[PDB]
Amino acid sequence: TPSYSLTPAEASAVAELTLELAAAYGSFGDPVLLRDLPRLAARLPEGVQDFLREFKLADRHGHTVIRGHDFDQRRIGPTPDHWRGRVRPGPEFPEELLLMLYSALLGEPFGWATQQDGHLVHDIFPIRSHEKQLLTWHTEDAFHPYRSDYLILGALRNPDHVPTTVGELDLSSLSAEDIDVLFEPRYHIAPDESHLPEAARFATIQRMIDERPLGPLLYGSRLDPYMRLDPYFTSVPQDDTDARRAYDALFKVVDSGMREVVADQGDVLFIDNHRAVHGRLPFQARYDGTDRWLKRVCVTSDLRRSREMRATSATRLLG
Amino acid sequence: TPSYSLTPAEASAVAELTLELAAAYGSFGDPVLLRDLPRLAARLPEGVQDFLREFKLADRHGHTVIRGHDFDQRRIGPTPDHWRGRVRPGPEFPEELLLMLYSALLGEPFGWATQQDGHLVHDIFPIRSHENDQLGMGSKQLLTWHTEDAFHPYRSDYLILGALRNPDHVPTTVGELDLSSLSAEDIDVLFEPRYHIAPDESHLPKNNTIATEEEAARFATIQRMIDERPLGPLLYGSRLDPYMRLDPYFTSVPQDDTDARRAYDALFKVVDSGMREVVADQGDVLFIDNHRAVHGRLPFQARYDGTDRWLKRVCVTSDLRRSREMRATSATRLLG
Ligand SMILES: [Fe+3]
Repeated sequence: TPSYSLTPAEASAVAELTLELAAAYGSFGDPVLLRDLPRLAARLPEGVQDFLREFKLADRHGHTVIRGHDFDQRRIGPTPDHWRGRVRPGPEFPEELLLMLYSALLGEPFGWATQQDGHLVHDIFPIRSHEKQLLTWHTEDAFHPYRSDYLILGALRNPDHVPTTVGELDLSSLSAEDIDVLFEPRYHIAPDESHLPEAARFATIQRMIDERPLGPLLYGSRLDPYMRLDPYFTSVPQDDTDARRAYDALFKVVDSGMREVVADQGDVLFIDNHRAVHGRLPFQARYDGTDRWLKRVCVTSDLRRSREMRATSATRLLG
Repeated sequence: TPSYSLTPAEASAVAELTLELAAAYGSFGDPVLLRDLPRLAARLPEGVQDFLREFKLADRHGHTVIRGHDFDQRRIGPTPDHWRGRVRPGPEFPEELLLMLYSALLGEPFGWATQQDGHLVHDIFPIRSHENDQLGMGSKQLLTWHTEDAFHPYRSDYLILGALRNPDHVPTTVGELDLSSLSAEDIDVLFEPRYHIAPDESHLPKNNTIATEEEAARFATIQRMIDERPLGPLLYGSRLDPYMRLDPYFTSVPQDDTDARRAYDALFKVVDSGMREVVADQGDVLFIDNHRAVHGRLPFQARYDGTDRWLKRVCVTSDLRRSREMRATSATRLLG
């Protein structure tokens, strides 16, 4: 699994640009910043731009890491208690812009209007409110047609080196019979809540909600398939024994191949949501302000494909 | 409808940059060039970058034109007699690079394996043996307006057309949807899966091979579109400002569906009357949104003497991996 370790000169250049930008624009609420994102990402060190582009175009790896960023722990400040009510942007603005810059290189930043006030940059930290743990891995929003194409995970801090799980598909473990079956529309994948704590917009998912259609788990090339796998929300008709058998074998190949990948401070982990499932590992949280803190941006390759679920042309928020 | 006029200064920098990249890269066969494209595009004048980014993001206009490029006629040379058997890249390599830089700003360049040997930038000039054809390389026959590859799920999102020369100012026809000209009932019908769109014959899995497991699976989706003949909408996206897919020649309105026939006739009439003649003169680069505009071309008499109208064409996709099932490898930008 390829990775890129920045030089101090690269790390410094990245840090500098990140601060120059964090002072030129007020927030992501500025339309001009979202507009300038690709031009702005072009000022990043060439080696970093080239590394990401090769990852994008190779379409071979489920994840990659850019390591060795300079995240100013003094400036960033303590790990917050909650995301809500908290005024944006904070002192970690520079780090969020970086993740936004990387997103502009892979495609387009987008978010969920009902997820974290619809912030384009997501917070990942321990909260006592939302506090025998099961080890679950998944494709992000596997049911959704407009699910992320990439996930960007930038580690602001991870003092106890708490790993992220990430698993890819090994095709040589599956039979040609199972592969073909998985390519066919024989599986139900349930939606997810995120409700509470415009006629044509909401009535779009009402095909997946009312009718409940069957889709495939593998797609794309049959020699090197993409996948949509969330075992918790996956259903197979009882009478379809071939699909149940093939889904079982797919689960077993993916579960047994799960890797543990640590996003340490200064790392940015890139996950291909079509080639890799991922998950979280349970950990003891301190709540003092020194806890593990990651930021998260969802990337869509095709902004316009989700138009019908978006309030206007301009907004990058779905729902 | 917005356009961007280059200053002679901007046109000079663009030209210089294209010459520079033409010298530094071998051809479009070099995978480093395709990789470098967007970073390279960031070296274009900033105005142009802002203009195109605003077009892309606005998602409102069906077309735009960047006018006033310096296309050196002496360097470019005679309009070729055929695309087959040319040294590649030719002397017009700087212009082809330009359209590829532009496509990287809008999305990713891609091509069709069957089309002109899979060249990502392809030619639009008269070929004598193609005189009676209703195609791009024709001349005498009217190229009637349409959405490009209306049937295809992985059809172009955008089209980039650069005019190397147009001595007789032969216009490209382009038409958009005026939604206010249609009744709310008609729009609702056009939004529903009530229409059959036929594939162009170059897309038929029985036309191109096929034979062996790997290639059969590469046309499995098209094959089941042909076998099942699913009905689909002609208008999609937002009901307040919809995307369209309209190729009159390949559209079948089921005979029994009287509401669909009324709404289709309504939609056709609106688009046909709104048709605009847009002249892509020398140094003009035409951008067409394949989801908001149809396009065609008026008939013209060719000369076949090396002085004929010559355009370069790039197809742009917003999502290269969406068409992965139809591409031989992960790296290839050729469908089929
Ligand atoms: Fe997740």
